[PDB]
Amino acid sequence: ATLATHEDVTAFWARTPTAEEIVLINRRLAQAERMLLRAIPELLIKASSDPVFRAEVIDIEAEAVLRLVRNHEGYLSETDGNYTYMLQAQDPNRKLEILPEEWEVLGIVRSGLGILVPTVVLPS
Amino acid sequence: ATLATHEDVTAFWARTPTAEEIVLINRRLAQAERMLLRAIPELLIKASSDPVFRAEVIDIEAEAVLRLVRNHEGYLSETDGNYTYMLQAQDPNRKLEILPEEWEVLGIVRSGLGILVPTVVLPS
Amino acid sequence: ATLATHEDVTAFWARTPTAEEIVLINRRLAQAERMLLRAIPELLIKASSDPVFRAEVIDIEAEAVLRLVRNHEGYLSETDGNYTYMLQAQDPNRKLEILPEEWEVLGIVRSGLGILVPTVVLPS
Amino acid sequence: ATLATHEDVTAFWARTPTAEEIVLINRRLAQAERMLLRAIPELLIKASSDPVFRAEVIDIEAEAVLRLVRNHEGYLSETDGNYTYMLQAQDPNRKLEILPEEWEVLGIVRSGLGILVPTVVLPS
Amino acid sequence: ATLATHEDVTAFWARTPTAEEIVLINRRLAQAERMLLRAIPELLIKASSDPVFRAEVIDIEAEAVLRLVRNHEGYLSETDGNYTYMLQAQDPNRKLEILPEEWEVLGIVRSGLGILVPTVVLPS
Amino acid sequence: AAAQILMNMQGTANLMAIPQRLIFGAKPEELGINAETGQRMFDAYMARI
Amino acid sequence: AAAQILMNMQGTANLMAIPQRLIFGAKPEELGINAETGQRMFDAYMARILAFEGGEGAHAEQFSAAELRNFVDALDALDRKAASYSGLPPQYLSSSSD
Amino acid sequence: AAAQILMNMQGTANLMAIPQRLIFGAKPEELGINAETGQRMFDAYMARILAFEGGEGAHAEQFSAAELRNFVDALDALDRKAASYSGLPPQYLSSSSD
Repeated sequence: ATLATHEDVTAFWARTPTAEEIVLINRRLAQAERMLLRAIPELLIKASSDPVFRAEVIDIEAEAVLRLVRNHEGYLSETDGNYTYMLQAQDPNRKLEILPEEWEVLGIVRSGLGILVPTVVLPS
Repeated sequence: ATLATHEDVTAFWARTPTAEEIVLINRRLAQAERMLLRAIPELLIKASSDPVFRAEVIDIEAEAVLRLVRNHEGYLSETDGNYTYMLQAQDPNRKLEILPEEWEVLGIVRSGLGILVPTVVLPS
Repeated sequence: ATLATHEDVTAFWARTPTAEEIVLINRRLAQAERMLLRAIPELLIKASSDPVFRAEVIDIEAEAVLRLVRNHEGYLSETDGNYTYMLQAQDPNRKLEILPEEWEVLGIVRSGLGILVPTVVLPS
Repeated sequence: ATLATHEDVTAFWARTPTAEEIVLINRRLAQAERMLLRAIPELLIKASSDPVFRAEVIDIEAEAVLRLVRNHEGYLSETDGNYTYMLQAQDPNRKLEILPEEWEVLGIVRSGLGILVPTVVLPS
Repeated sequence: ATLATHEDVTAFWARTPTAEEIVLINRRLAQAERMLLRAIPELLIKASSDPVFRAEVIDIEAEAVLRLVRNHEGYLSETDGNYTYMLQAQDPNRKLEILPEEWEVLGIVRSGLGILVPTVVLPS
Repeated sequence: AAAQILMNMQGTANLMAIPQRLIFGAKPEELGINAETGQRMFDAYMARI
Repeated sequence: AAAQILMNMQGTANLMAIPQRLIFGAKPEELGINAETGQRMFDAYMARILAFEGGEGAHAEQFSAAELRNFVDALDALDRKAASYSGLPPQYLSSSSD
Repeated sequence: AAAQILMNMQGTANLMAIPQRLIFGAKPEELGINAETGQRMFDAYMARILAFEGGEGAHAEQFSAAELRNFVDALDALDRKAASYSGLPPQYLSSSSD
């Protein structure tokens, strides 16, 4: 099983999920863990013995799913004529991704200044 | 337990949270503490020694959580029988952040000027 | 207790607050108190020695909190079929702050002209 | 007590204030007097000695409170049974301030051309 | 007393004031008096000697007040179930001031071209 | 004729043989101009920014 | 007349023979100005590049130098008058190219 | 007078004969600036091209070099006075002249 759990995603997503949303969350968590491992091969080793690093990766997995399962039906507004709502204009997101600042929390930030080096083979 | 508590967040809010929102607030308060602790390794030592510094940590944590949990459901409007409300507009408001104005209060400051320095290996 | 008190914020608001909402005012005053004190370390000596200076601090704390608690619920309108209101397009109003027009009343100012000084270590 | 009175603001407003609006006006008139006294330290003894000058100060204090209390509730519209009204749009988040053309009546003129003077210390 | 009276202001307004609007008009005329005296201290000598200059001053005072009192409640519309009105939009910032052409009528006029003169103290 | 040209040239060498520097949009109180004198002193050694 | 040109040229060399360098739209506290003194030292060695966060229409610009030759072109005119009125050889006022 | 021009010219050759190099709209953490020292070292051999993540208005700028020649043509003018007032052969002062 993944380091974070559907109980972790439900700790942030105050609405308790239905069984369809539980199977969704279990696969999105597996995708988030698999994405972190491909960037940091040591992830499960660090998380075996560092108890604050466990809290980094678990809350970042739970956030990376939360921003994708929040309002996943895509509704703006709904009614039965006796009750109704409408939402703020949320971004219609379609992929799981981990922020530049979340990679800095995991300790693998990358710089935005790099160099192109001209080269020519020396003669003989 | 974490340094601030859901009574602090509730006191800067203006309504009692449900037992569901209490889990969200408890989960977010721990995330806000871990962000400050990363930037200031002495945080709990300073908050034990200095009661003015403690008051800043407690209220910066409570602010950082409050701006996420207020209207976390994302409504713009609802109606119920003949009752109706509408709110001010909001951003996607996605994730926990500590402001530059709050880092200055915690006593850590970053310059807006930095210098790129040319270098070449000296011959030998 | 703080230098200003919830009766000052009440008097400038011209509304009687809720018991749930005096608690908010007390914690916002407890921020504004030390937010001034951390900029003017002698503030409590001035505010007990000089009663005209004390009145500036009384006003500036109560105004700084009143800016924040004015429509803290974030409604733009409400109704049930017999009564309705709609408010002006007020600010998103997301922090406690002291204005530059209030800092100059407390007798501190920041010059908008400053200088960068080039320097190089002299040989020896 | 203060040079101007809530009767002065009431006379310029052309409405009877409530008991809360009276205490707001009494607090803000003292703030306006203190704001003028800060810039004209002779104010209270230039007045009474000069009666036409006192007559300026009374209506400047009253208008400086009045533009801050005309619609302090922040409404744009209300409905009540079958009655309804709407106001002209006007600026949110108004502040107690004295305009340049009122400082000119007190006799303070701000000059819009000033100079930066380069200096270097002369050697010895 | 003022040169113009509330009989002049109602004659240009073409509506009869309430006793509260009479108190309001008597104070706006008291401003227009000292607005003109500060520019032209001869005003009372001219307006008692010359009936055409008197008639001009009377109407400059009456118009300067009417530019404020026209709609001082600040309505855009009102309705009940059976009668309704709405008004052409106008600015909320109505402020007691005399127009450039109203100063030309009273015989004082600005220059839109003026010069800055460089000066240096001559040696001795 | 030549005496007038020598006076106008000399007068120009006093008032105007140099640029006059200006700044538009900066507030006098934002620059920190002293209200009594209309001047702000600043140190003017070579390479200050 | 020539003494006034030499005075003004020398004061110009002390005050304006170099350009004056300005930055607009950067906060003094963003650049890290020491508020007690209004200044900030920075390392001014050769070829280092300064980098700023500023984006509020933020830009560098400069006032020009004064061209000191604008006064020298009046000095040699007065030297031709000093030669003309005195009747000395043009050599004695260093005024001829021959 | 000539000593003041030599002082200011020598000073200008040490601080300002170089065009100062600037970047605007650039975040220090994106450039990789070390927070403890305020700097980043970069390998500056010859034709290497720097590539930046562009901020919303990010661009490079320069302040001008000072023209040292703007003092040198006042040094030449003061040697021309020193020859005139002394009455030496012009070649003792304005050595390159004739």
